[PDB]
Amino acid sequence: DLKLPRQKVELVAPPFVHAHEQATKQGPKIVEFKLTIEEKKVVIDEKGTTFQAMTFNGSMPGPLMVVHEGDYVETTLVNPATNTMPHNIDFHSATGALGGGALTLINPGEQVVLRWKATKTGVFVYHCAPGGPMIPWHVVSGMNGAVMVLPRDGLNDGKGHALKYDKVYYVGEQDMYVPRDEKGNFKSYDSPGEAFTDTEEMMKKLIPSHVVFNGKVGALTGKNALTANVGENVLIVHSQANRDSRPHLIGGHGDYVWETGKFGNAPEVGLETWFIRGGSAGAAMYKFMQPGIYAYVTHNLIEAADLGATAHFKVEGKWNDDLMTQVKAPAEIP
Amino acid sequence: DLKLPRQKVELVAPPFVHAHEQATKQGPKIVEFKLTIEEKKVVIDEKGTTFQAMTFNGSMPGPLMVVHEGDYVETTLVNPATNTMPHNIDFHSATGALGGGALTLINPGEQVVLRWKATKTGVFVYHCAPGGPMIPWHVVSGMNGAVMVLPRDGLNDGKGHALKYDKVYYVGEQDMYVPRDEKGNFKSYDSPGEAFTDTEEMMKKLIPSHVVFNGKVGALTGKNALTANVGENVLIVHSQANRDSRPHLIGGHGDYVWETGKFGNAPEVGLETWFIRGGSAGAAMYKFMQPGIYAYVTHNLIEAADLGATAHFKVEGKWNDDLMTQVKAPAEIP
Amino acid sequence: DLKLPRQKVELVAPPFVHAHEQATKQGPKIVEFKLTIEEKKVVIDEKGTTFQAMTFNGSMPGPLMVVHEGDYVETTLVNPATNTMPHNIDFHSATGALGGGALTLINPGEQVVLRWKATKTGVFVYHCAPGGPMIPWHVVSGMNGAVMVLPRDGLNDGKGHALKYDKVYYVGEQDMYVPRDEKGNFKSYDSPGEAFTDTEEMMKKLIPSHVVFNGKVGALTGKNALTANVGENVLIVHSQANRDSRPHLIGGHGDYVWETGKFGNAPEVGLETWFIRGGSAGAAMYKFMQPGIYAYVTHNLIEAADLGATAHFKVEGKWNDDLMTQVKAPAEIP
Ligand SMILES: OC[C@H]1O[C@@](CO)(O[C@H]2O[C@H](CO)[C@@H](O)[C@H](O)[C@H]2O)[C@@H](O)[C@@H]1O
Ligand SMILES: OC[C@H]1O[C@@](CO)(O[C@H]2O[C@H](CO)[C@@H](O)[C@H](O)[C@H]2O)[C@@H](O)[C@@H]1O
Ligand SMILES: OC[C@H]1O[C@@](CO)(O[C@H]2O[C@H](CO)[C@@H](O)[C@H](O)[C@H]2O)[C@@H](O)[C@@H]1O
Ligand SMILES: O=N[O-]
Ligand SMILES: O=N[O-]
Ligand SMILES: O=N[O-]
Ligand SMILES: O=N[O-]
Ligand SMILES: O=N[O-]
Ligand SMILES: O=N[O-]
Ligand SMILES: [Cu+2]
Ligand SMILES: [Cu+2]
Ligand SMILES: [Cu+2]
Ligand SMILES: [Cu+2]
Ligand SMILES: [Cu+2]
Ligand SMILES: [Cu+2]
Repeated sequence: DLKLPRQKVELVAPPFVHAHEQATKQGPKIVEFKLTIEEKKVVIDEKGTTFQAMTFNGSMPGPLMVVHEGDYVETTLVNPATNTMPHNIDFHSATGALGGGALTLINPGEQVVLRWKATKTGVFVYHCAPGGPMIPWHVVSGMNGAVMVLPRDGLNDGKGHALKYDKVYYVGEQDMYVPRDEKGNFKSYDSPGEAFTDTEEMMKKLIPSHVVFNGKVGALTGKNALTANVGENVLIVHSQANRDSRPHLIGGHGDYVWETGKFGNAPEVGLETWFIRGGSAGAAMYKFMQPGIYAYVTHNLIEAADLGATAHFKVEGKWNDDLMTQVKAPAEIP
Repeated sequence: DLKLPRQKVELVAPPFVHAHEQATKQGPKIVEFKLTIEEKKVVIDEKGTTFQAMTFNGSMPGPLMVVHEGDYVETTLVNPATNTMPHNIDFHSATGALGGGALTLINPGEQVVLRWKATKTGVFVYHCAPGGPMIPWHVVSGMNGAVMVLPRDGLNDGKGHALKYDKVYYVGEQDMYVPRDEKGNFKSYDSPGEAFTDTEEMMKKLIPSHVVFNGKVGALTGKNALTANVGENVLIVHSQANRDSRPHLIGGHGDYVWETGKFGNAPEVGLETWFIRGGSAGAAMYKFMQPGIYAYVTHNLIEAADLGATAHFKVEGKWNDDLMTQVKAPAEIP
Repeated sequence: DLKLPRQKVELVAPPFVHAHEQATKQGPKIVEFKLTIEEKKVVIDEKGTTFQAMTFNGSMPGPLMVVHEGDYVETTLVNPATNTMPHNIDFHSATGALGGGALTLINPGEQVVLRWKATKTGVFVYHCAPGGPMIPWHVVSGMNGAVMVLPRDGLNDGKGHALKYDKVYYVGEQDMYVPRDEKGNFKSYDSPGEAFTDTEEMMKKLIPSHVVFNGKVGALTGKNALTANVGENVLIVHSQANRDSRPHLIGGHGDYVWETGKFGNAPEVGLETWFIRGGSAGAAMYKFMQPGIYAYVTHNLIEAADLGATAHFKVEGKWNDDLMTQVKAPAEIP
């Protein structure tokens, strides 16, 4: 029935985001995406702790999908025979059938094609949700990402002015539940199935062992720090499919923040810390004013420093002594 | 002194809400309600776990009371001699005397009559609050409900347009603390008093054993699923007297949401997930667009699927293939 | 370079706030503050539990600093040789160098002078952040306070009208992690260093032993209750540097609330309970309408009543029977 132009997208791994227009002169299209599920054992910390991950496209989070209001999003979800479990996909951006979950349950060896109309603007979670107790388990195993549905005129500040970002990053935060043995060491398992009983017992106690960005402690640091220049406006999309988070850019602010993540609402301005409700994505933009290192954290600092939830930005440019200066360096007290 | 017309309300058990007008041509009235406290042992899960509940009117949550701005709410609170503890009531909608708590402490065998003027619009928690450590204990035992104070002109979107609901449901969420024995089985107690010491020890550790809607796992499912038709605008009032929640309608949205619950503020639009602060009520309206089953959850999915916090909607009507369609059913990967 | 008038402030201990103007005809100044770090063992509850505290100026929270937009805040941070650890300061109000942390690390026996321009209005956290795992530890040991950056025209309601407070209080909420021995009694330690290993193990489990206002259970009660009169508009600044909170004034409301704490955004009106994201400050104003005792709590009532997080207001004035009245005192049920 639907006679619109088709456009394929090549997804890219987080924290990067596939190329897209903000404001566009294009009308509605069918935008085609493919997600291939991968179950795999991964390392999640600098001590070598392992984890039975379940992923869309091999990454935690799954990749960010970007479309415009009124596009139709046509996703081919593939569950190769090399996996062990059934999986599906639920888009919080979509209307009907449990977000798509009730139309996309696929066994290993199967694929399915779902299309949904992007009638709601904002950033939104997508996640697997097979049914029953499997729902939380697949999500906290890594099976979640986000989609961004932009207005065709791009973003605005609510107050008729345009808000154009120079770059966008997607920070997906993952609460992980890795059981410990009697010694107190993290356990390793041979399969997701074998991890399930211990993992569920821990999950129900509601305290994660690890809280990470991009799948691992330190993932968004060093060579893989986020980057900017003084003068650049950066959009940071943050998602958490299961548990609340409170993002904060140390040394910066949220100049324009949609903490509930939905562009039909004006952004708030000048925030220190914002709040991502578990089961949602939000977004914050900041124009960098100072060079140097920044940390981007959840501002439960225990989670940030001790459980994994810290990213870095490395920012180039000229220091602004008007905004901040060390008037007197450390010295002996007179 | 107060010479206004009196109107009695017949309260109904949640999730239903007693009949009321949205917009009204009535002026201020004294609206009369009766709440009768019931302490009782109840079953809270499908395994037969029991719980020493304390309730207003026999239900968890207590019933929703609905009035209009400027009405006077006159409540007869009754504590029959068949109960064991003193109780009172604190309305977050009311001004003075600890919400009414300091004027309503009644022993078993007593009743009291409190009147308060509804000067603040929104949905608000009411709860028992006897004093000291008894406050949390009575609340987490079930002694909480909500009141809705509507503008006399009904609801609006902040942007001069009316927002009329076709039906309203009240979802009260309850965090419950049921201790376990050494075996690991939930304990049963002969009285609230006997449950207190173990229950308080658990409460202070801040992790519930159960998180339920309408008093029990599965209460708002099956025969007791919530219902709608495509085209119907449904208001969902959600309260949590002690602990945060993050509501989400799986397969839908919050079209208009007052997450802080107060109608003097415009609603936010197009939300995926919203946030009910512990100690508050919020409200979300959605116009259903697709038939089928929806789940209404807190989007800590562990709480939703594993601890009890899932309701269903069953929606009748015609499927909309424009909004969503299964382009290709599950098939072998080529 | 910077040729502006200098003004010294004499800080005062919380919950009080140093004298300041709301609206002002002054232009930008360099406003000079001194903070002297004190490590000390303190008592945190009515049972005599002790705690290895680390503080700015001897208090938990650190004192509230108040300036106006466009002022330059010049802080002399002093770490006397009587302390054992290095410390620094990070202002969420400031731009660059990790909020100032990267320019203020001082060993015992040293001081440093940092200046930052107050370009963002609102209430903001400041805290120590030495590096790595020390960050959460210093914060949850007490090393956090707040700064308020007022518009030069004072506060407004977003809807061109001025919002002038008669008094302001600063409530700093502190999550504390005191380990227990095998008996189940709280442990005492001879130094912060000696407390670290046990304290960090507990911190990572994310459940505080105590949640207090102004450093101790009952600090803002009795002789030290907050006070007001009927007719007075009181601003309550609330901060939490590490963990969420949900403030509520029992028997009152938040008439005007900036829960994210930033004055470039209009306040919300008529709230029951608001939400302070961990890592932030917020503010609420209320005009008292009734005399008597109020409790100001976090509305996780377990935290409020059982873990320490309750303050009182004692309010003088005339009872308003229109707003609330006890129609019939407790009596036997007919
Ligand atoms: O930023 C959204 C916010 O801005 C307002 C204007 O106050 O509307 C702008 O954004 C809408 C959505 O992009 C546009 O359709 C509209 O034309 C534009 O003025 C608000 O209505 C909205 O909540
Ligand atoms: O929805 C509340 C929001 O709408 C505004 C208009 O932007 O006011 C409307 O609602 C008030 C409360 O019902 C009415 O009194 C008012 O007349 C109407 O315009 C806002 O002022 C308010 O925050
Ligand atoms: O309260 C802030 C809120 O109010 C608006 C008007 O709706 O702006 C007022 O506050 C600004 C900051 O103090 C002033 O500069 C402005 O002149 C005044 O109208 C909003 O723009 C703002 O979000
Ligand atoms: O899956 N390993 O690159
Ligand atoms: O601002 N840093 O936690
Ligand atoms: O209280 N039993 O219906
Ligand atoms: O959208 N469901 O968790
Ligand atoms: O530090 N004692 O007052
Ligand atoms: O309103 N008191 O919890
Ligand atoms: Cu899956
Ligand atoms: Cu979901
Ligand atoms: Cu009670
Ligand atoms: Cu309350
Ligand atoms: Cu320090
Ligand atoms: Cu910080």
